[PDB]
Order: sequence, then structure tokens, then C-alpha cells
Amino acid sequence: RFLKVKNWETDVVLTDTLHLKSTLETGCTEHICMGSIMLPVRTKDQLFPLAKEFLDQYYSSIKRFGSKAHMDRLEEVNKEIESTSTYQLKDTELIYGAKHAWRNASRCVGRIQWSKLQVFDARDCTTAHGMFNYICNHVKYATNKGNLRSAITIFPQRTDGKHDFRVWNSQLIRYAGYKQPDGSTLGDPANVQFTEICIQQGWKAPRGRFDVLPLLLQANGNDPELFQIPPELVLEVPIRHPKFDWFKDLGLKWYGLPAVSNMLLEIGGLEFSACPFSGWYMGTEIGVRDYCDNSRYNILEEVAKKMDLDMRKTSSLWKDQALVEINIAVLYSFQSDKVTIVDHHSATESFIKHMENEYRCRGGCPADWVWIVPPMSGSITPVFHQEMLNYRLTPSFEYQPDPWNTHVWK
Amino acid sequence: RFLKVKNWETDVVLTDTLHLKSTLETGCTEHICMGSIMLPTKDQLFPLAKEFLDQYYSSIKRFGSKAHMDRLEEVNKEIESTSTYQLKDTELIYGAKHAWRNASRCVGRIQWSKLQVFDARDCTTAHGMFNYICNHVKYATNKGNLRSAITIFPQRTDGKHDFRVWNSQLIRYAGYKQPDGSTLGDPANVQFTEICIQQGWKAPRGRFDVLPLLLQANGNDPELFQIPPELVLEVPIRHPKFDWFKDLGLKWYGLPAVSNMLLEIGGLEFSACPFSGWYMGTEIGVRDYCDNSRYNILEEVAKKMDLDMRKTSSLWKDQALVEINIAVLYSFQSDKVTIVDHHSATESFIKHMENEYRCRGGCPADWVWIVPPMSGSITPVFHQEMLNYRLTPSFEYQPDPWNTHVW
Ligand code: HEM
Ligand code: HEM
Ligand SMILES: C[C@H](O)[C@H](O)[C@H]1CNc2nc(N)[nH]c(=O)c2N1
Ligand SMILES: C[C@H](O)[C@H](O)[C@H]1CNc2nc(N)[nH]c(=O)c2N1
Ligand SMILES: CCCCNC(=N)NO
Ligand SMILES: CCCCNC(=N)NO
Ligand SMILES: [Zn+2]
Repeated sequence: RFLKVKNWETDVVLTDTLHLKSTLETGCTEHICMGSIMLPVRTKDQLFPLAKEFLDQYYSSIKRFGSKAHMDRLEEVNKEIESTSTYQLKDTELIYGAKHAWRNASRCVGRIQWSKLQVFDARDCTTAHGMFNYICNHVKYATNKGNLRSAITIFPQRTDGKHDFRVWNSQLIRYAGYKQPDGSTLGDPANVQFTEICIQQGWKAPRGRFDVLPLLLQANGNDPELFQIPPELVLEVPIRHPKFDWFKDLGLKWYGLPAVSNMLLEIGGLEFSACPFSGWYMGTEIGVRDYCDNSRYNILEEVAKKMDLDMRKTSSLWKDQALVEINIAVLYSFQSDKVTIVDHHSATESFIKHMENEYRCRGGCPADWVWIVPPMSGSITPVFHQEMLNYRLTPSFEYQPDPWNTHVWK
Repeated sequence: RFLKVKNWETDVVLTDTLHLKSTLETGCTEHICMGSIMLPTKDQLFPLAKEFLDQYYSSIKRFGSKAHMDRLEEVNKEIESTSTYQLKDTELIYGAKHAWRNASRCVGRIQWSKLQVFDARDCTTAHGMFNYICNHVKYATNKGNLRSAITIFPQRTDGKHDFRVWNSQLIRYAGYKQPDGSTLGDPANVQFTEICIQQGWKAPRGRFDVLPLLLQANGNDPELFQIPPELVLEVPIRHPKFDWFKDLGLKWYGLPAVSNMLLEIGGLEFSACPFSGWYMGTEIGVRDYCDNSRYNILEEVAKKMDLDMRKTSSLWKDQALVEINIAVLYSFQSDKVTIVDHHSATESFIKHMENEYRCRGGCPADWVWIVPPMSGSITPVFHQEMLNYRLTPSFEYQPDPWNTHVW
């Protein structure tokens, strides 16, 4: 069954056959759509078919499907599974898998860049200190003095579920948050709970508005351990406005490396619970969400005041006005400091070309509209007008529960 | 079975059970979400009639009463004999209100119970429809103090005697593709604007010409009618700061009135049921004015604001967008014409969702349509999880008549 997707701004119609290979569930049914819902140890029994599916995709991608190399590998893996209950991926398969989990990430608007991904094989790591070293090298390589390079570091896969490797931080770089006795919060409200764990674990918090949190690393299922990322390795950008000279006095800055560290990478049925990855920011992640979400730095008012906007009634659109300036500032500061960043128009225009390319050469591109459309100026970006089909393909990146809610402390 | 919905800005969680009464499909499957797709017999009839009457009586606290049972049998017998039936005025009103209540893509449903219903089921001709429509327009406009309303024409019979309002909305501007290759007026209406032209209309070939109604009664060919200008309230768009704004020569009509949908109540289909509420500012300022396929006025407005349109990263399109929308709301409020900004409207919707969850056990909502076209995450609906499902009575999409009509 072929599915048609239309762009109501250009009438370009596309056909999707790719979804026919989808296997996982979406959370929706023929009676209800869960499209805006944020979150809707394997057995030998279930593992081999997952491995086969993967190795077939892999061997077909290199044009060796049916080859002896392909057949042998299938027998090798199969034997290994029956022999050990699991199996190890060749380096080539790991790189391929990692790149494809990104290619399949329907919530990611930056996928045009999917084939350019530096993969760091950290499967030989055994300790938290070991993890710390691998992560510092990832941060340095990735930051590349402001000229960002996409990368991912992959730690040992899950075995019995009692020896998981995990990066407790949700992102490698984020600012601490502190709940004050008067109910106010200093720093980033999103990280208050994690910040409490770090402090409890021994972190000496400077209790400021932009303190970089310490890495909290768990190796082989052991209790996690704290590590400070060398400051010289954390690239930061002071935020200022090209016209509003008072903007800088707002005392704002943000880090340049966005590195998701709490997701699970699944390849051939194998689970990589610690797989920190990074690209570069789209301006609105910082300017719209991090700075203006009511539950984050919530800076709209203050910026609103300084601009002396009519804040008496919402219909003045004072919030919308301050929002644009804040985002103008973030983009301005990053470009001035020569730190890679992409605006929402560029990013979405690019995703549109990527998507079209993918329908033609791949037969589709799963995409989650709800996440793809930028948090500001939605309809003046091309993705707003683009019908998208969302389905799950593997390899893929999945959510997993927070470690503090599952870990058995030793 | 009991689904939960979370608001990520406020941590509030609501439990949904209303979906368990859903009956129609969504377009999605366990393997694919089509949440962003724009358009995903006597025996058939009685069951629909029963589901409806059941909920109607339940709403009036007379569920399983004799009246309930009596009516169920009357309609029952009526279908067996007439292959259809007629709703009691009370049922018609209840149904229309609930079709609105069930409109998952409508953000202004907090207003759902206040709906003026005009029963035009006795209409028989295009002139009759024109009279009913002018009356609707006038009543709803109320000199600027808009009142929500719907006018319901005769239900479908054998499909060869359907009533239809060929316009997509009661009041729209015409569009004509010029020699230049460009488009004059509303690009969206070029096809309709032509069907009028070709049907007989004499276009003033302007940029904001109110289109003529094209009514179809009982299946006959449609006829043209020009709405009395004094009945079409318009608003000249000026900025509360940019005196030059006015020179753009922009204006918009005050009455938003969808006329191409189908109202389904207890199995019956009303193919001509124009309805209207009042505008949320972004509909005009963001979509009508700034869509590249509409009046596409960003550049012009950006130029007059003297912004660097060299690089997209200066966010000139964004800046202008904000001014344009500040103007729209400004004017409307200046001319005392009802309008609502996306902040106020979305805030209302959240409040309505909370009422619906605690009083009805849920509220179907299509996030893709509920979140405003600009400033998405600064409105509360952006952070609100929404479950979408189809309940009846409802408003459904239907084929444009000119692709089904046999002249
Ligand atoms: C090259 C630069 C890239 C850009 C500009 C880009 C941009 C984005 C943005 C704007 C989001 C939404 C983030 C949010 O709202 O929290 C996103 C999500 C995502 N990206 Fe990308 N991305 C890039 C690279 C990457 C890389 C390298 C990977 C994978 C190897 C990746 C995988 C994902 C995933 C899995 C999500 C959704 C995360 C979640 O569910 O929380 N992205 N991306
Ligand atoms: C009184 C204030 C009301 C407000 C502010 C409001 C606002 C909205 C908005 C912003 C949309 C999206 C329109 C678009 O983007 O095309 C919408 C759609 C819709 N509304 Fe409401 N509405 C109101 C009244 C009504 C009434 C009276 C009805 C019907 C009884 C209604 C039924 C619907 C339906 C079915 C849709 C979706 C139409 C489509 O799919 O094209 N609305 N409304
Ligand atoms: C493709 C996508 O479904 C389409 O652009 C939708 C998105 N959300 C919308 N939301 C509203 N209110 N109105 C629309 O016309 C749309 N268009
Ligand atoms: C409830 C709703 O799904 C939620 O607020 C989503 C919407 N779209 C999003 N899109 C992106 N890119 N990031 C987010 O965190 C969200 N949050
Ligand atoms: C770190 C924020 C979420 C993912 N965003 C991103 N731009 N990845 O590279
Ligand atoms: C007629 C435009 C779409 C519906 N909008 C509206 N505000 N209804 O009342
Ligand atoms: Zn869905």
C-alpha cells in the first residue's frame, strides 16, 4: 500500500513505500491519534530475527546481499547468539547502525546531515573514569573550536540489564538549577532534580545562574561517579543583541555543544544504553525553549520591560516581540563568535530538500510534524505546510527511563 | 483503556475515557501516524439514530425514560417506512452544538454552548438560501459584536437533491491569474473566482473584491448573488505606530464563516450548514497575509520597515510577521469588531480542556491545528498533550461540488 503526502504550499505530492518496512508500534490506533504525546533484557528467542533483519539491511546497503560474506556473517552471528545469548557488531556495522538510527530519527530536523557522523567506538570501556575520558575526547572533537562536527560515542551494550552503562546527565552540557527556600529557582529549572542528585553525590555547587553541571557516569551497572568537564573544553557564547546594547547586561550566555546523552541506541536488537551524540544548535532551541519556556529561564518579561513594550494586554503581542529579539540575539552572538548554529528558516528549508531526496532514493522519510515545526513562526517555515508520515524504523534512538529511578545502589 | 494526557509546562495530568465512545477512524494505525495529514441504508441508519438519541436523552437526564423509549420507536418506525427521519428542533440544536463541541481542530470551543441555530430545513430554492444566509450574516455580525451561529439547510435524501454552498467560506476575496503570470487577489480562490466569472459574475478585477455566493438548492445548478455591502463588515488595517502601514492598502472582513462542511447528526447529513464564530488574529495576519501562497506580503512589509533582508538569520520575516499581526488585532479592536489574539484564545482552550475532562471525561483535540501558526511554544497549548479522536455529531469535509455536480 502506497501512501501519498502533500505539500499544501507547493502542491508537490510524494509517495511513501518505506513505511511498509516499519515494525515497531506508534502508539496510535485506527481510533485514536497519539501524535502529540511525548512518550506513547532481550531473549535469544527474539534476538536472532532482529539481527538477521539488520544484517540483511546492512548487506543490501553495500550491495553484497546474498554474498558469501553476507551468508557467513549470518551464520557467525547466529552461532554466537546460541553460544552466548548475544553478539558483537563489526565496526562497519556499528558505524552503519549509528548513522541509520539518526537517519530514522523522525523528531530530528537536522537529518540532511545524517551521513556525516563521526562514530567513536567506546565498546572497550570498563569504568566511569574510562567513560569520562571518552566523553572529554568527544566534546573536544565535536566542539572543534566552534566549527562543530557531528559525533557519537558508543559505550558497551546491555547484557543482563544489571551491568548497564549510562550517562545520568540528560545532555553532556547543561546548567545547574537550584530551588530557593522562597520558592524561586536560580539557574535552569529543568535541571533542579539532577542538580540535587549531583550535590548529594558530593558535587560542590557554586550556586550560580550558569554553572556547568558535573558528568555523573555509570559503568557496568556500578554506582555512578562525578567528574568535572575541563572548563577549557566547554565552549560558551555570551549573548548580546546587534542593536540593543542593554541586552548583554541581561547576563545571558549558553554553551555551544548540544549533546543528548540520555537515549538508547538499538542496532540489530542490541541495546546501547549509553550513546551520547551531538550536532549543532538550531537557534530556537536556545532562544525560544531554553530562554522563554515558562518553566525554563523565562526571560520574556525582563526583555519585555527593557524594550519598554506595552505589557498591559497580551494583544499588544509584547511576548511575541521580545521573542524575536531574543532569538535574533542568540543567532547574532553565535555567528559573531564563529560557533556553528543554524536558524529555523535555513534548517527547515534544508529538511524539506532532505525529505524529498529521501522519498526519491529511499521511498520515504518518517517525520514527526509536531517536533519538526519550529517553536516560533511555525507557518512561515516550509515544514508547517508539509504533510509528514510518522512511523518507527530501526536502527533507532529510543527513550529509556531515568537511571535514578531504576538503579540498585551498591 | 484509560489514557492519560500530560501538560509539560504545568505537570498536570488528565485521564481520558471519552475516547472509548469514539466510533469513526482517524487515518492512523499502530504502524503509522497520519496526525499531520490534512484529509486522512436503513440498516446503517437506525444504529446511528440510536446512539444519538441515547446520548441526547442522557444529556437531559431522561435516559431510559418512556419519552426516550417512545422517541426511539417513533424514529425507528419512521426509518423503516421513510428510509430516514427528522430531528426535533431540540435534537437539531443539541446536535449542532455537539458537532462544534466535537470539532477537534477548533480552538474556540470554550464557547460551544452559546450557538444560535437557524433552522433552514424548510428552504427550497437558491433565493431562499440567499435570504437565509444574508440573515445569518447580519445576525452574526451584530455591528461588530459577533455572535456565533449556524444555519442548517435541508438534509441529504438520495444524494441527487443536495443543498450546497459552493463558496468555501461565506465571505472571501476573489483571485485572478494575470498575464504577468502572477496572481491578483486571493490566490486560493483563483479556481472559484473563475467559476463565478464563467458562471456570469462580473469581477471588478480588484485585490479585495468580496466574492458572490454560489448557492445550490435541491441539486439544481447554482445561482449567483451579491451580498449587500452594508452587510459585509470590513476592517482597514493600520499599525498603532507605523503610519506607512495603511498605504499597503490592506483590509479584512470581520465574519469568518466556514460554508463547505457537512454536519452529521444521528446519521443524517446536512451538506449545507454554514457556521461562524469570530477570528483569532493569527488566522488573518499570519496565514491570509503571510502564507507564500496567499497574499504573501512579508517582503513588502519588511522593505518598508527597512530590515536587512539579505540573510534569513536576521529574522526579518519573523520581525515583520509580528508587526503585521499587531496591526490586525489593533485595527479590529479600534473598530470595535470582535477578535481574539492567540495568547488569549489558547489560554481559553486550556481552561475548556480542563472543564471537558472533569465534566465529560475528555476533549478530542488535534494539536497540529490547535497550536497557533506563530509563537507556538509561548502559548500554553504547545506544551499540552492532546488526544485526537472522532466523536459524533460532527463537522466533516466533503468534495467541492464543482467536481461532483452534473449541470
Ligand atoms: C547537525 C545538527 C543537527 C541539528 C541542527 C539538529 C536539530 C535538532 C533539533 C532542533 C531537535 C529538536 C530538539 C528538541 O526540541 O529538544 C532534534 C532532535 C533530535 N535529533 Fe537532531 N539535530 C542535529 C544532529 C543530530 C545528531 C548528530 C543526531 C544523532 C546522531 C540527532 C538525533 C536527534 C534525535 C534522536 C532527536 C529527538 C530527541 C528527543 O526525542 O528528545 N540529531 N535535532
Ligand atoms: C467563536 C469563536 C471561534 C473561534 C475563535 C474559533 C477559532 C477557530 C480556528 C482558529 C480554527 C482554525 C481555522 C483554520 O486554520 O482554517 C477553527 C477551525 C474550526 N472551527 Fe472554530 N472557532 C470559533 C467558532 C466556531 C464555531 C461556531 C464552529 C462551528 C459551530 C467552529 C467549528 C470549527 C471547525 C469544524 C474547524 C475546522 C475547520 C477545518 O477543518 O477547516 N468554530 N476555529
Ligand atoms: C500539512 C499540515 O497539516 C498543514 O500545513 C496544517 C497544519 N496546521 C494547521 N492548523 C490550522 N489551524 N490551520 C491549517 O490550515 C493548518 N495546516
Ligand atoms: C505536548 C507536546 O507534544 C510537546 O509540548 C512537544 C511539542 N513539540 C516539540 N518539538 C520539539 N522540537 N521539542 C519539544 O520538546 C516539543 N514538545
Ligand atoms: C541538545 C538539544 C536536543 C538535540 N538537539 C540538537 N541540535 N542536536 O544536535
Ligand atoms: C472561516 C475561517 C476558518 C474558521 N475560523 C473561525 N475563526 N471560526 O469561527
Ligand atoms: Zn496518529
